[PDB]
Amino acid sequence: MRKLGLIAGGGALPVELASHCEAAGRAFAVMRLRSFADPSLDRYPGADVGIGEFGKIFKALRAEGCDVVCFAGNVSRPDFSALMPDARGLKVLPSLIVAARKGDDALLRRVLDEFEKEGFEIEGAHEVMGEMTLPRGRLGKVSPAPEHMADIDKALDVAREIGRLDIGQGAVVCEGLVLAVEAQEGTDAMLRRVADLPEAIRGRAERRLGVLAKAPKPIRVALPTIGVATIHRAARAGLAGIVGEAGRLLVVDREAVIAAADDLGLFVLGVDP
Amino acid sequence: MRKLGLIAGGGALPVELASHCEAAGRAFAVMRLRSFADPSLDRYPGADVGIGEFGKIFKALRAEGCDVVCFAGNVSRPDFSALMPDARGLKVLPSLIVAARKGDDALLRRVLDEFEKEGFEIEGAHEVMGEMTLPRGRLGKVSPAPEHMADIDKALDVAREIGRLDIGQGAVVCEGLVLAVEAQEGTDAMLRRVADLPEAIRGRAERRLGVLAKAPKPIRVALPTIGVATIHRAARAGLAGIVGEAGRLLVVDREAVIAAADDLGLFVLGVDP
Ligand SMILES: CCCCCCCCCCC[C@@H](O)CC(=O)N[C@H]1[C@@H](OP(=O)(O)OP(=O)(O)OC[C@H]2O[C@@H](n3ccc(=O)[nH]c3=O)[C@H](O)[C@@H]2O)O[C@H](CO)[C@@H](O)[C@@H]1OC(=O)C[C@H](O)CCCCCCCCCCC
Ligand SMILES: CCCCCCCCCCC[C@@H](O)CC(=O)N[C@H]1[C@@H](OP(=O)(O)OP(=O)(O)OC[C@H]2O[C@@H](n3ccc(=O)[nH]c3=O)[C@H](O)[C@@H]2O)O[C@H](CO)[C@@H](O)[C@@H]1OC(=O)C[C@H](O)CCCCCCCCCCC
Repeated sequence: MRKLGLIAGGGALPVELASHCEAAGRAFAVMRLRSFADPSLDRYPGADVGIGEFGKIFKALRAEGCDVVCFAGNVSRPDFSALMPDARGLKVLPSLIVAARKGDDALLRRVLDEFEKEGFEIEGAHEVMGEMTLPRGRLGKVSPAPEHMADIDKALDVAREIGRLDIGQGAVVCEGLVLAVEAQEGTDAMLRRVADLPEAIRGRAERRLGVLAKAPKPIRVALPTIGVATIHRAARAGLAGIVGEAGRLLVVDREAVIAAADDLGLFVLGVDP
Repeated sequence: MRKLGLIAGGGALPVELASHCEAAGRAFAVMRLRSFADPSLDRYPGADVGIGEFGKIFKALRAEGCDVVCFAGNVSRPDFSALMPDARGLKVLPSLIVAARKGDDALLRRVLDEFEKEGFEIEGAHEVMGEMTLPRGRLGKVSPAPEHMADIDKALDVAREIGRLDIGQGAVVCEGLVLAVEAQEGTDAMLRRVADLPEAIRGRAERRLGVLAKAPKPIRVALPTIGVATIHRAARAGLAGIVGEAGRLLVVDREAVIAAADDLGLFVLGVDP
């Protein structure tokens, strides 16, 4: 439970720790990922890291005084060819590019284990799970109706098997029919596709059918995330709700998520893994 | 090998038999599916069938003189509530709506077996497989490079497992990464999504990486189809080629498909099931 070194991806999380770093006074250090990091993190202690500057990040976290790092934010796999220069990233690079061939987890695997080599003992999940994780049972006031339990179990099953092939982690099931499965497009894009599907095979704004399920990605530090946008994007699609495994989903801004889900009439539910 | 009764879906196939029915002189009868059938099939012998007019289609094929029917064209599952009226379709309806809950094959299953009850012995595949099926090995002049064989085996594997869950039948793999998987959106929409993905994880117009694979849907009469549009839609996405199981893919307009694939530099290849 030592602290802190922040490897900045993109999106709210990296600010949702800066807001939280205003608490304990670590004082954190932000390794801003040059290509992803928000400028709301401009001139916090730390540096700007080209995602290839693998050895600069190491000397920087070391420099400041870091023994414990947290991976927050959205990151994409690079187009490797066009990568930035750093000679320390090479001793481990092939084992990345090679694991990159497996999937978006075998790559993530090597990178994080690579840190653990350098003496940095890390855990990005527990730092943020004890703040903003999905709890068991409903999150808002809406519960699932009987007419929604079968889609719940099935959406989840599909998400898990899609998830073990390293394809994606999200899937959408309406009345037993799988409407969509997430790959590289992202959850928002996937929900958008669903709303675009003919109404004959989906719910609508006054009779909601269907569930979005996100799940890992089997045994964590990178876990499937949802936020407010997910709610109304889920809503447009006609979905009745969203499910995840308890302690295996990140809910950014859980109160506005609660507010939004409730007004729209959508459950959000954490099932037991 | 008797003939003929044509259950008209939509798209070229139902005309690609009318063109072919100009041959043997059956003379065919077209049960135009009221909601899908092209008007290029207006006033050919036969009728106009509301997809729910299940008993009208039966009396009509019987009326004309049909003992052998062929299912050609694209069809969607209806929004059942808004269906058209026919009292003969009811004795079998629940077993449709019920099988509809499984997937877009358990439903297709019951419907076609339902015909086989009425004395109509059918086979829509062999009628069209002996004209326009995918042959083993390349179809055009382009072959796959070494750099494309691993995506070929993997795209196929994924298509098959996606296919056994009754999700979809198409998938797209580029350098080992699954870019996309088809569900209800359709192949064209799926290829469009891929072209929309960041270029960092896909091929491009001068260095083509990746494969689209379509496959059944395990043991046929309804088989995954491709045509010219598939070629240039595949092309925009940066794909290097398209693969299917020999005798388990329909190639509409195989010569224009050949012409198009070749100019664009894309292989099309039938592997052994
Ligand atoms: C050579 C370089 C090699 C680098 C390795 C490249 C590996 C490529 C694959 C890595 C793995 C990567 O695909 C996954 C990833 O980056 N994780 C992050 C990812 O979650 P996800 O489920 O993939 O998002 P999704 O968009 O599908 O649905 C969200 C919905 O919510 C909504 N949403 C989101 C944010 C928000 O503020 N509000 C909101 O409503 C939004 O509208 C959506 O409806 O977006 C979430 C939103 O922010 C983050 O919380 C999460 O963050 C995490 O879970 C942790 C994160 O994975 C750490 C970064 C990976 C490791 C980086 C270390 C390597 C750098 C080292 C350099 C020296
Ligand atoms: C209560 C009513 C219950 C009704 C049951 C509803 C079941 C719902 C699910 C049924 C199963 C249904 O999803 C599948 C289906 O309808 N099959 C048909 C379906 O193939 P698919 O692979 O699903 O197309 P896809 O769009 O994903 O990629 C294509 C690419 O090619 C390109 N393309 C296409 C056409 C063309 O002319 N040119 C071209 O370049 C195009 O740009 C694309 O890049 O589109 C192809 C393009 O036309 C047809 O060749 C095929 O046709 C078949 O294989 C046979 C067809 O499945 C027979 C119809 C099903 C049985 C109907 C009997 C029920 C009625 C009885 C009433 C009494």
